[PDB]
Amino acid sequence: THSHGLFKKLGIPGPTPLPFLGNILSYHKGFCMFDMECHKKYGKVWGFYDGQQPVLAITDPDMIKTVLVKECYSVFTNRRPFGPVGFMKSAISIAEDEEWKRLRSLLSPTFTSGKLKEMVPIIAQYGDVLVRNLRREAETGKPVTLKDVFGAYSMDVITSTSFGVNIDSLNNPQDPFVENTKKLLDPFFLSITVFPFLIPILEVLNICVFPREVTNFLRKSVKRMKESRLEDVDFLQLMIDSQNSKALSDLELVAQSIIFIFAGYETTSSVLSFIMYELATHPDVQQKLQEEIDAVLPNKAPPTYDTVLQMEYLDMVVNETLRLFPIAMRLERVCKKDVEINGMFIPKGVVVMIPSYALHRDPKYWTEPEKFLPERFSKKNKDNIDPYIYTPFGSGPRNCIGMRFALMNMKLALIRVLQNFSFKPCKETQIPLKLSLGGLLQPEKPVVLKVESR
Ligand code: HEM
Ligand SMILES: CC(C)(C)OC(=O)N[C@H](CN[C@H](Cc1ccccc1)C(=O)NCCc1cccnc1)Cc1ccccc1
Repeated sequence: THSHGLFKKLGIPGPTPLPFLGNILSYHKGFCMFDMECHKKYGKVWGFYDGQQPVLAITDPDMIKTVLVKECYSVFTNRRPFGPVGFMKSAISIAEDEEWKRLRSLLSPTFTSGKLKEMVPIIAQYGDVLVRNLRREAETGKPVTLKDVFGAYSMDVITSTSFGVNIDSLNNPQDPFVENTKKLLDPFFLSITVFPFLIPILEVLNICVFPREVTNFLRKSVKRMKESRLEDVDFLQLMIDSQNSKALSDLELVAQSIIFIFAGYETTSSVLSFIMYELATHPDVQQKLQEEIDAVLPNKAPPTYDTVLQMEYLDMVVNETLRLFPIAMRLERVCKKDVEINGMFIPKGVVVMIPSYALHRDPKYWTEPEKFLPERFSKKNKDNIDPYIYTPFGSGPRNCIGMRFALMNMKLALIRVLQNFSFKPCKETQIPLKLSLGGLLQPEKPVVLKVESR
């Protein structure tokens, strides 16, 4: 409670913190509502405390640019640590300073458009697997839970694009490879924020927020694949070729592989559910997209890398969905030095925070922000959108490295699925969708819809 004076001293407003707890009791409605509220109550900048940890929110796009881009390497290089990580210290998204700068370099060529175009044929084949599982549920007019069928697809793309493994997860939901990979503001991480001194305790104990079993399975599963291709197109290959030179270690390689799975599993699948919900409760947008897809790919023509970038309304739909549901919710950098940015003094050790969800729904930049209106991303209006207000993939050197992959992956899933099906609300569909009051951007109730064969 000896750090709870910091914002009062700097003249920064914020809600008054309780001893030890900081302002965390105010997460009872979740990060995003607390963010929105703070924005409205306090203005362009405010402070609060995760326990003893001062956090300064900022919403000025100049200041956001300074932090995210201009002063990334100098000052705002790392995210705030969260729990016991074990050997995953070496994962790119968790690593810090120069080890991050080295991993980011070693892994950037992996995510070029040129490597992505080579992955389209592989991400296409499981779009076909996706249709056949959906059609089995459309001919038996039973409502569908998107997260299971989309999760099966995202999961199918990940194992293929990162290791070559080819499974029909929805039908082999219990192959050993599919088991490990799916697993694990909850009672744990709040305790971490009130007792962050307990992290080094769990480290020496080898306790990990990564189930020690999943990680042991893939550490060895990778070293089998590694020594089965060596010697006799995916992320593992691209990393194995990179350490054929400063170059990527062996346990370092396992760790990035693991980050890529958590990265694109719950995210690629969660997003596709958000887009199918909006498509269902807005059937004209849904028709408008089916017309655009049939126009570029007549006769259910299979999508190609080039035809995907041809589809503008598709891009508009995806982009608007991420405005209502930016699954990061917040961006964050730890300030590593006393700094002054855009006229404001920022003391060393503050976490700086961009409240994405809240800025995506700000009426001061967005007309009717709670409404799903894709036209805001029309080539006409897309110019009047501040790229430091709309940030579903972050920005600057530490933006989402897998952005071009994620967009492509989702767009391929959509094109095939709208080439073949229409999606209609059920009586059991939650309208309007309520967001989880928990710690992830997800729906209260899972999205259930009706699927019909075109
Ligand atoms: C629609 C899906 C996704 C969204 C909305 C998303 C969003 C984000 C955001 C907002 C960040 C933080 C950006 C920042 O701090 O400025 C991030 C980081 C990251 N994402 Fe994504 N992401 C998605 C999917 C993926 C996928 C599929 C991968 C596959 C490899 C991936 C890999 C990463 C990595 C490695 C980072 C950490 C970057 C670093 O610290 O160097 N993400 N993502
Ligand atoms: C700032 C704080 C305290 C949250 O944690 C960090 O220090 N940074 C994050 C590290 N933990 C997560 C989740 C995870 C879960 C299980 C095991 C390991 C990791 C992480 O690895 N995300 C990358 C994967 C990912 C996820 C969604 C979009 N893109 C990529 C990186 C991060 C965080 C939030 C959004 C984006 C990226």
